[PDB]
Amino acid sequence: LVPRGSHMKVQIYQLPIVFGDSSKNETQITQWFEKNMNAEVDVVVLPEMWNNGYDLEHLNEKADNNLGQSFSFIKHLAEKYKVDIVAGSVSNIRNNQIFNTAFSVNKSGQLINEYDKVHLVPMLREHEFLTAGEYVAEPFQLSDGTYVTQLICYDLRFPELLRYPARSGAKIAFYVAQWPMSRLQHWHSLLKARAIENNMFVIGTNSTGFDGNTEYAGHSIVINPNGDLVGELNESADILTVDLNLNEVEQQRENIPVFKSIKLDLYK
Amino acid sequence: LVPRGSHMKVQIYQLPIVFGDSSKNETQITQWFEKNMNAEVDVVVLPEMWNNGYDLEHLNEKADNNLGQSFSFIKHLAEKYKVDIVAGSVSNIRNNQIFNTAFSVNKSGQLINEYDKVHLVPMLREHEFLTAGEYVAEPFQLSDGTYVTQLICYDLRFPELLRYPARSGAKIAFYVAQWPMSRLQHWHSLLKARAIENNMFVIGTNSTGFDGNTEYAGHSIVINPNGDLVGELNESADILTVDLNLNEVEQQRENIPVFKSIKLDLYK
Ligand SMILES: [Cl-]
Ligand SMILES: [Cl-]
Ligand SMILES: [Cl-]
Ligand SMILES: [Cl-]
Repeated sequence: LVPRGSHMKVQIYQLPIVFGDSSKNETQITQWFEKNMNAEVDVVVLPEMWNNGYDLEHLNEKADNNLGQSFSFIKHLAEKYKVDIVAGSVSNIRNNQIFNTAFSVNKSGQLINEYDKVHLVPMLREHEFLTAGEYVAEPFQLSDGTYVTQLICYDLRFPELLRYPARSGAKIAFYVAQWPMSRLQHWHSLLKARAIENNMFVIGTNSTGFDGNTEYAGHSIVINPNGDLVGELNESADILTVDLNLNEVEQQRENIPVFKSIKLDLYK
Repeated sequence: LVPRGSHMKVQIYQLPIVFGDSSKNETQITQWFEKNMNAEVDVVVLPEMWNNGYDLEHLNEKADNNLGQSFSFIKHLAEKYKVDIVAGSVSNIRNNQIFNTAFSVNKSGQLINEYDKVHLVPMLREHEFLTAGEYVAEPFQLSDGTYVTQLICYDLRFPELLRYPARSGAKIAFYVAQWPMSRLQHWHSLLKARAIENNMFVIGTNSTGFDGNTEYAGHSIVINPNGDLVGELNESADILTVDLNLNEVEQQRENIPVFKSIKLDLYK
């Protein structure tokens, strides 16, 4: 053991999300927590759209309502294992509109974050079935007090969304995704730059497998504030356990103080 | 032959910039044009601060005044060699304030861009000598009509500065630098992500060698809209010649239409 206060042990579950089946998805997650959880794990990370996957045409019926089913499911697991869960995202109906809603729950079973994906793919029938988020991603604390941020899949292409959480003090950016195999290089390259430009840890938690339409990339990855690899996965399903040296954030921010030079009001 | 606007041949001059000596830097540049130019080259790119390098304490006496020396020097080369020159940047005085001023000149001797570096390096103590720019980087046209943008060194760490020129239609981002060897990984990782997130060509033109304080990386590179390597150099002083398939920009923008999803009023 290392004395507490400078590290965080993270498990990334690179799950093969079942197309349009919330009960098979919930069973798989329960089984992954049972097989993999230990007293030393601080945070578990789940991929994007873990309840129904990309079964967009059936979300009008299959999606959750006000995170009812998904929050209760995650709260039960968080409390049972006394662990924080950066609970990917879920297809969620709110006031007769379908959102791609990310959320996190702490070890005390409290909802700590809720965020609807701001950036819809104007190609992936996402404009046909989903509604774009109307709020920025806000920094929030994990159980150790560490400020973090949670963004979803396509959001990775938008450097603007991470700037506000980074300058507010966020130390870890959790990107939750179902990133295609066809754009694997983009996934690693963008996550690495998000880490460097904001001097912070970046965790990319991706899904894997084929859903009858799209082959997902797998290849979940952890990048430190310097842009160096902490740990990674391949295409196949598995868990990734990393121990993050949190001190590297303030160290990187002292060495390359980008936010002392930012010109917020100038950029067009 | 291919229709005008679909192709461009670019030469990148990875020069070892002489510390605080404008006359020797001009002699070296003239020698490189004489030795390297040919009738097929459309654009020549120089590194950042090519007149005095980083001799900050002597800029009050050594810097140019209102681009007088630098513009006349470059106008002569652009007109003699019938080529566009993305003239890196120079230490430049305006009303007793010293700027790091990038400029470009077309083959007809016209000044086509003037940009004062917006992001000064506090660790290099640039704020004690230089004045930060008051304007954004504006897209400008090269002789073939292609919209491009010119950014300086430390600007690379600020993703915001490239967003407006890219959404305005810029196809090439020219980053002109004196990037240190100690941050080589950051140079490659950031240039690659700027290309991907904006679906455009990125040309990183860097200096090389040792100025008596810092070892510069060299490693100039060209990245296509898909994030793939077009061409690159190593540490050594050399010229990089690349052929750009400009049609790749609009093709990439059609395939990954990020600016149809951008939420300009939302971001904090
Ligand atoms: Cl001027
Ligand atoms: Cl001509
Ligand atoms: Cl041209
Ligand atoms: Cl730097």
